[PDB]
Amino acid sequence: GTSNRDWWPNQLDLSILHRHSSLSDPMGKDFNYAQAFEKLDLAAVKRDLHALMTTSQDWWPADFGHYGGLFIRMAWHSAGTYRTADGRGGAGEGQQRFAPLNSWPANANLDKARRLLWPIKQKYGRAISWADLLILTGNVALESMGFKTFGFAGGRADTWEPEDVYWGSEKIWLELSGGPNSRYSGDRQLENPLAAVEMGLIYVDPEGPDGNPDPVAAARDIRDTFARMAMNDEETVALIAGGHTFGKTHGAGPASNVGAEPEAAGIEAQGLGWKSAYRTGKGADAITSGLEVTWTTTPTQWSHNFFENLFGYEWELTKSPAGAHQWVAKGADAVIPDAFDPSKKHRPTMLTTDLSLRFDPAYEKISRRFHENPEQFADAFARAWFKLTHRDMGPRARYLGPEVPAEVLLWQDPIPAVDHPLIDAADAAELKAKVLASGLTVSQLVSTAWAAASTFRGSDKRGGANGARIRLAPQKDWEANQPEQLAAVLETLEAIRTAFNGAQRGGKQVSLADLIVLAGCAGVEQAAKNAGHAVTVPFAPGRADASQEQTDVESMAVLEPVADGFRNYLKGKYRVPAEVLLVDKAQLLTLSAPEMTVLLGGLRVLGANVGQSRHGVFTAREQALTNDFFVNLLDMGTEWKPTAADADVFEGRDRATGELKWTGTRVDLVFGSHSQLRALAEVYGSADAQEKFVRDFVAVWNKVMNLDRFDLA
Amino acid sequence: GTSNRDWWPNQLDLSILHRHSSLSDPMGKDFNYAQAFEKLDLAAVKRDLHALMTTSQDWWPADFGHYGGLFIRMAWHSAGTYRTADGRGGAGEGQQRFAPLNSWPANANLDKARRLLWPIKQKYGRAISWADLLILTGNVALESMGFKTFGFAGGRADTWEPEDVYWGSEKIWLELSGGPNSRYSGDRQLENPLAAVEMGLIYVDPEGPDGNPDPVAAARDIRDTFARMAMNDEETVALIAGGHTFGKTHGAGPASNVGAEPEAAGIEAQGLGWKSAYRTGKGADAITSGLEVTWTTTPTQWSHNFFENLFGYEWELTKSPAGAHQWVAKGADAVIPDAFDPSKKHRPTMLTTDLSLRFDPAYEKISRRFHENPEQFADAFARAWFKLTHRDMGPRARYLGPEVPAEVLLWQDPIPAVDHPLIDAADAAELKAKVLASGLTVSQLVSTAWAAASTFRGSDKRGGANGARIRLAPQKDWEANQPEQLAAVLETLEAIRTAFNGAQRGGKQVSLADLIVLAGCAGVEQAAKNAGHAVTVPFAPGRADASQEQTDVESMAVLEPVADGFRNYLKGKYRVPAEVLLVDKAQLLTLSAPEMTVLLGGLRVLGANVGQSRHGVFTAREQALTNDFFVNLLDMGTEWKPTAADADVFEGRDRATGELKWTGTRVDLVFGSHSQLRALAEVYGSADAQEKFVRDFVAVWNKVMNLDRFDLA
Ligand code: HEM
Ligand code: HEM
Ligand code: NA
Ligand code: NA
Repeated sequence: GTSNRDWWPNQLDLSILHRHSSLSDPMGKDFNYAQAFEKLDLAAVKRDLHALMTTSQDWWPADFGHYGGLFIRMAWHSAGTYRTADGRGGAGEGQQRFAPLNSWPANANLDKARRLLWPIKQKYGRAISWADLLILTGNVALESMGFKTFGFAGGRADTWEPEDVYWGSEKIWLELSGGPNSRYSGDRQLENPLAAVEMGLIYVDPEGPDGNPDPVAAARDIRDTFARMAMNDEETVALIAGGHTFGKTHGAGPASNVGAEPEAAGIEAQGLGWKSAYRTGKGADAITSGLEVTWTTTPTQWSHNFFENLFGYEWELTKSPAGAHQWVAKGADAVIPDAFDPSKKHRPTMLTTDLSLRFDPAYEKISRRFHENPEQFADAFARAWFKLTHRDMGPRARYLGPEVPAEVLLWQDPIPAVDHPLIDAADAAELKAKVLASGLTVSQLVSTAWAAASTFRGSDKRGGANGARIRLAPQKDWEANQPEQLAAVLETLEAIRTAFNGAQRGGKQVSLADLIVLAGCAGVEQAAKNAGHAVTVPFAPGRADASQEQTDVESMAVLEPVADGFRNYLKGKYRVPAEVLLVDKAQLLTLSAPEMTVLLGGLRVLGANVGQSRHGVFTAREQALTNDFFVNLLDMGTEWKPTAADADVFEGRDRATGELKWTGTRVDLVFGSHSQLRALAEVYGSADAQEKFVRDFVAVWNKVMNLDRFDLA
Repeated sequence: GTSNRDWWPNQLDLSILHRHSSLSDPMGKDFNYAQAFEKLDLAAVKRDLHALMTTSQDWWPADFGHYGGLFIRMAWHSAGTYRTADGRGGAGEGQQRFAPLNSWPANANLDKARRLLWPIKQKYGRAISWADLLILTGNVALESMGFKTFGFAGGRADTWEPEDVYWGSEKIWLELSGGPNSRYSGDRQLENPLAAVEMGLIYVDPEGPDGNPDPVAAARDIRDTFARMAMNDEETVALIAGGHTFGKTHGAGPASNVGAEPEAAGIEAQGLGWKSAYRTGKGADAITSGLEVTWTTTPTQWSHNFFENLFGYEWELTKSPAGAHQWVAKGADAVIPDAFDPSKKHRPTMLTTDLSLRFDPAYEKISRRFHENPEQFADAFARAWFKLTHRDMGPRARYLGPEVPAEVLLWQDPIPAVDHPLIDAADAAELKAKVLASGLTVSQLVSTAWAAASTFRGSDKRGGANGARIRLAPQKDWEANQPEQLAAVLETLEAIRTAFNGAQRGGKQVSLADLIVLAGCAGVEQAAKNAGHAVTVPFAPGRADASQEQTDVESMAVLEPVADGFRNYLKGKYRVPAEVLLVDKAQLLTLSAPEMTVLLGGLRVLGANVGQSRHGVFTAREQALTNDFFVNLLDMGTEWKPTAADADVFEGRDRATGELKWTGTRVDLVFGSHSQLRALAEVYGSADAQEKFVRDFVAVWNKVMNLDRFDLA
C-alpha cells in the first residue's frame, strides 16, 4: 500500500503533534490518574510484589529462585532511554511496552518480565499505571534483596501509543559505527540528541566500543552516554556496580538459536518474543545478551562483593558460549553459585564495561573509595537509583504517595514554597497598568514572557516560567533571549515589583516570576487594544523565584533553544531543515498544529522575533494583534524566490511590478507551502476570522504561560 | 529517522482509526458547518464565481478568455476518485487539496484552479467549505456557458488531513500494467477496491490502454472503471461527451519541460507545482497532460458540436507536440478557434478515449441517439453530473441549501418521509418487554440488529439500519446475515409490530426499522441483566421502512460484508490478513481502536458470531454481557498454537495439563498480540473494569445503531 511518506519522504510530519488524542485513549476524558493512584493501597501492591519475587513460573523460571535481578534490569532499562538533549525517553510514560522499545535487542526477555507482572496489574487496574508499576517493581526487588531504597513517587500516567522519538537513522539493529547512517563522526562524536552508541542499545556495548574489548576506551563511551542521561562519574560508578551486585547475564548457547523479537513474532506468541531453540530455551539454557557473567557470590543479596572481586583478581579475556567477549578471574576458585544446579560453581567473571570502573583512572578512584567505604557506595547508589527512575517526572508537585523523599535535590530544579498571600485580580490590574505606564513596549513584554515560558518541554516536564530562572545564569545570557534587551526589561520589572511589594500590608507580595508572565499578558492586552479589540488575558498567580544555588547551570544548558521558530531564530546551520525543528519545538511545548499556527502568526506581528528581524513580519501595524500574517502570506499578488546570498531567506515581490514587499525564512513560508499548514493558515486568513484569530491566540498564549503549573493541577 | 513502519512493515496500522481528532481541527468543537452554510448568501457566491469565469489572471491566463473548462475538469477530478467498492474517494471531503491527490499527475494544473478560488473562499470564510466550493464552481461554470444543471446541495464539511486510502501498490507514477506491483492480473482484471487503470490516473489513460491508441480496447477500460465508480453506459457517454464539449487539453511542448509536482516542489512555489520551462510556461504555452486537443468550435458555450464532429469526420492517428498519441480530422478545414490568437484556427481533434464513444458498439448506439436528440443528451448529462458530484454525500437529509433537486433518485437509497407520531419512552419499554417475552434470544436480537446497522460506511455514508433494507433483496440473502435465522426473527418482530400498531390511536405507529434496532437494545439490556447489571440502552425512534421498488439491488451489492471480524466472518480466503480487514471495517464504521476493542469483546460473548462458531467465545456464560473475552484472552495459563488443518485457527490449551480450553481466529488473537491492542484489552480485562466495560459497550452499540441518523444531526 504506497503512502504519502513513500512518495515525499522528506515532507514534514504533522501527525507527531496530534498523538495522544482522546480517540486512542481508552480511559474517559475525565479520568484523572493522580486521583486513582492516591486511593491505591500501595502497601498491598508491595506485598504482592514481594511474593512474586520467588514465585517461579515454568515458562520463564527464576534464576537462583528469585526474579529480583531480572526486575532491576527491567526498571533500569525503562529509565535508561532518557536523553537530556530533548528530555525524550525515560520511564515516565511506560513506553517499554510499545514499539520499538519492546523489541529493542537490549530489551530481550524483558517481555517475560512484564508478563510476570500482568496478574498484579490486573488486580489493581487503573489505580496503578504500567509506568509506575515497572519502577515500583524495581524498588521492591532491591528491598527484597536487602537494599534500602531512598524512596518512590507515583504519578506516571500511562500512554496508549508509541512516542515519536528520533532514535537514530540506522536501518540495521546494533550497527557498528561508520556506516552510511553513522551516529558517530570526527573523534567519536555522538550526534545530538542521541545517548546510546548503537541502535537498539540503552547506553553502551557491553563487549566494548564497536565490539573491541578495551575497558579504557569503553570507559569513554560510558562517560559520554551517562552524561547524556544526566549522570556524572560518581552516579555512574554507583549505578553500574550497584546494579551488577545482583543477578546474572544469559548466554548459554549461540545467538542464532534466538527467533523473532516481539513485534516480528507470530500472533500465537501473544506479545512475547526471542523464542529460543537452544535446549529448553529458558532457565539454565537462557540466552538474552549472549554474555555469560555472574558477578557476585550472593547474586540474590545486597553485598560488597562486586568491588572485592573487581580489585581482588586479575582478569583474562575469554569468550562466552555464544562467542561474546567477557573476562574471567585468573587463578580463582569456583566461588560463584550456579543459577539452577546446586552442585555447580563458577569462577568470577566481569564485562569489559565493568572493568572500565577499575582501568579508567577517574572511575578507579571512585571505585576504590566505594570499596574502602561501602556505606558511601550504598548511599550513592540509593540516591542515583532514585534520580535515574524519577529524572523525567518533572517538578516535585507531581510526586504522589506515601514514600516520596522529603529531601529536595538539585536535579529536581526546585521551586521554593509560597508562604505569603498572593495577588488578587485588583492587584493584577494595578500591576498591568504600571507595566504599561513604564514605557516597556508590546514587543519587549511579549518577547520576555515568551523567553521565560517557552523553555518548557513536556518530554521531561523541565523548564517554564516558574522559578524566574530567566534572570539567573545561564538563561540570562542565552543569545535567543537577547541578553542586553532582557537585562533592561528585568530591571524595569524589578523596580515595579520592589515598589508594589514595599507598599503592601500583611505579607502580600508578588514574585518576579509572576510579574514577568503578568507583564506579558499586559503586552498582549495592549496589542489587542492597538488593533481595536477589547480583550482580557487570563493570569494565574502563584509562581515563586528560585535562587542561583537551586539552579544547576550545567543541567540548564540543555534547555537552551538553538532553534526557536516562534522567534525566527536559528543559532547555526543544521542538517535538519528549520521547519522540522519548528514542529519538534511545537511537540515539546505540547501544541497541536492549529495552536502552533496561530501562535506563530501572532508572535510575528507582535514583534517577538530575535533582533527585531523583519523576516515573517507581514504587517504594516506591528505591535497590533491582527491576523495580518495569514492574509499577507496567502496573497497571490506576491511572488516568492530564494535570495542569491542565502537560499534559506526568501523575497516576496509584487508579481505585477517586481517591487520587494517582504522577506521570510523557511519557518515563515512553510505555512504557505505545506498543504496541511496552508489549510490552517487559510482559516485564520479569511475575512470572517479576525475575532477567532484573537481568541485562539489568547488561548494558546495562556496555555504556554501555564505549562509548568503543576501546583494548580 | 528510522520508524516502527521501517522495522516492522507488515504490523497493523491503528493510526487510521485516530485521524480527524479535535487536535488537528482548527474549528472549535462546537462548530457546526451546516448551520454556517444555511446562512451563506449562496446567490452572492454564485455571482462572484460567475465574474471569476472571465477575469483572467496573468500567472495562469484563461483559455479563450474563460476559466469554465478548467473548473469543470477541477470539479470532475474532485468527484472522480470515488470507488463504489469501499465508498472511499469522491468530492465529499475536499481531499483534492491534500496529499496525494493534490500531486497526482492527472491533477496537474488543478493547483492553479484551486488558487484562483482563494479570493472567494477568503471572502465567505467558514460558511462555505472548500469541498462544497469545488463542486459549486463547476456548476457555475456550466451555467455561465449556457448549460442548465439539475441542482446543487451544500453540506460537505471540510477535512484537515489526508484520508488513508489504498490507491494501489505501485511505487512509480503512471506505471504500466504487469510490473512487480501490478494492479492487473488474469484477463485484464483490475484488483478491488481500485477504480483507475494506473497509479495517479482518475479512470483511464487518454492515450489508450497502457498507451496503445486503440479506441475499441480503450472502451473496455472506460466501461470497467466507470462501473467501478457507479456509472452505467448511458451515464458514461453523457459525462465524457458533456465534459469534452468544453475547453481544451494542454500539450504545447515536451513534458521534460515540466518540474516537480506540488508535494515535491520548493517552498517558494507556495503550494503550486508543475512549473514549466517551455516558453512562457502558461497560457498559449501550457503543458498539462501532454495532449493538444480542442474538441468543439465554441469551447466556451454549451452546444452539440462534440457529437457533430465525432460522427461528421474520419480520424487520423497523430502526435501532439509533447509526443502523445491523439487524433485529427482527415481533410477538415481549420474551424476550431485558438485559445489566445484570434487570427489562428485549427482542425478538429479527439482523444483515443473520445473515439471509444463511436467505435465501441454499445456506446455508439447511445452516442448516436444523443447526436440525433441533443435534448436527451442535455438531460442525461445534467442528471449524471448531479450524481457524479453528490454520490458520496449520503442520505438526502444531509443536503443543504436552496437548489437541492426535489426529484428522489434511486441511487440515493431513499427513505420515505415519516408522517405520524413516534413512539415515546413508555412505548419503547413496552415494546422491549414484548420482544423479550416472545422467546427471541439475546443472540438472535443482537445479531439481527448488528446485521442491519453495520452496513454503514462513513466513506460515502451509505448503508445503516434506516430503511429496514435487511428485510429486502439483496440483504436478506447475504450469507453473513444468516438468511433462515434472519427470516424467523423478522417474522416474530413483524407480528409484534402489527399487534402494537393495531392497538394504537391517533396515528401513532412503529416502523420495522426502528423495531429491529429497539429489539437489539432489548437484547443488550437482557445480556446486562443476565450478568447482574441494570442498564438502559438509549434508543432514538424515527427510522422509516423503504420498499423493494425504492431499492436498487445491484447498487446494494457493494455493501455486502465479505469480511466482518465483529461476527468472526470471512466469506472466502484473501491476500490481506483478517486483522487488517477488521481495522478497515472499524474505519468504515468510524470507530476508534478502543471502540473497536470493546465492541468486539462484547459481541463475542453475546453470541454474534455467524453460525454460532465458538471461535473467540471465551466465556462459560454466553449471552451475558461480561468482560470475559478479555480476562480469558490475557490469561497466561493458556498457550496458543495454530491448528494443523488451518493455520488461521488457533487452539488455546492449559499450559500445565494440555487440556483444550478455547479456539480462535487471527481476529480474536490479534488483541493479545499487537502491542497497542493488547494494552487496550488489558484495561477491559482488569478486575476493576466490569462497570466500565458495560458502559463503554453500551455507548459504542448505540453509536453504531445511530450512524445513519442524519435526520437527528
Ligand atoms: C555500562 C552500563 C551497563 C551495561 C553495558 C550493562 C550491561 C548488561 C548486560 C549485557 C546484562 C545482561 C543481560 C542478559 O543477558 O540477561 C546486564 C544485566 C543486568 N544489569 Fe546491567 N549494564 C549496565 C548498567 C546497569 C545499571 C545502571 C543497572 C542498574 C542499576 C544494571 C543492572 C543490571 C542487572 C540487575 C542485571 C541482571 C539481570 C538478571 O539478573 O536477569 N546494569 N547488564
Ligand atoms: C474517459 C474519461 C476521461 C478522460 C480519459 C479524460 C481526459 C482528459 C484529458 C487528458 C484532459 C486534458 C488535461 C489537460 O491537458 O489540460 C481533459 C480535459 C477536460 N476534461 Fe476530460 N476526460 C475524461 C472524462 C471527463 C469527464 C467525465 C468530464 C466532465 C463531465 C471531463 C471534463 C473535461 C474538461 C472540461 C476538460 C478541459 C480542461 C480545460 O479546459 O482546461 N472529462 N480530459
Ligand atoms: Na521523557
Ligand atoms: Na468517499
